[PDB]
Amino acid sequence: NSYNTTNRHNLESLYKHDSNLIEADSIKNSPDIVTSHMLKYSVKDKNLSVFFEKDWISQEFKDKEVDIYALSAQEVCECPGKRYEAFGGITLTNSEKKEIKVPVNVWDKSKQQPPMFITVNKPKVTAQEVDIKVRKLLIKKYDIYNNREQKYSKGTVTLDLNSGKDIVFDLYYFGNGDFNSMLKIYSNNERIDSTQFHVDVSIS
Ligand SMILES: [Zn+2]
Ligand SMILES: [Zn+2]
Repeated sequence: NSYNTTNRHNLESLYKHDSNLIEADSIKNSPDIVTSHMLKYSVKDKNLSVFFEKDWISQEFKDKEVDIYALSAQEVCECPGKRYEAFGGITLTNSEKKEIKVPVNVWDKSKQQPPMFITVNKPKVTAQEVDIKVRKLLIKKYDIYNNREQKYSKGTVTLDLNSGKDIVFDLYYFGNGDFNSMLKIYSNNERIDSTQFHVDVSIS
């Protein structure tokens, strides 16, 4: 069920510690040899492999300066670590780093809550960036993944777009139990206009 302590613990650990988060501005990919569903980057001192769902997404960022905002998992192999993998999280760089406050509407066990917000400075952001910033907020404010009282067990993060298209994320999706399994959902690298949507969260 959604009351599995291990999974809740790993899901929380994944979104709580910034250690797992890879944030880099105006970066360009390494001229390495890659497949058609990935792009190798060198962020900080780590080697990062960014995977995408479709093969046409790669071509769009190749040798172009991009902004990265994605969660990552350590790839385990018989070599000197430093190998990390992430899904999506890429958008072309931008000179308009202006601040945008995305309204976050939380329904806490049926009760409407006071207006909350998350900030982003890209005019076009990825769903993943929004989902990450929201979950960090819910963890801090409501402790939705707690393993002592386990007050919460169901919830959804809904990106309510003005274009009649909704992106839904289940706050209690554990994949198979591994981080890459939990992060694969962001592989579509879907992006959206920062000012054309708001967030609706339901937790119980
Ligand atoms: Zn709405
Ligand atoms: Zn709508």
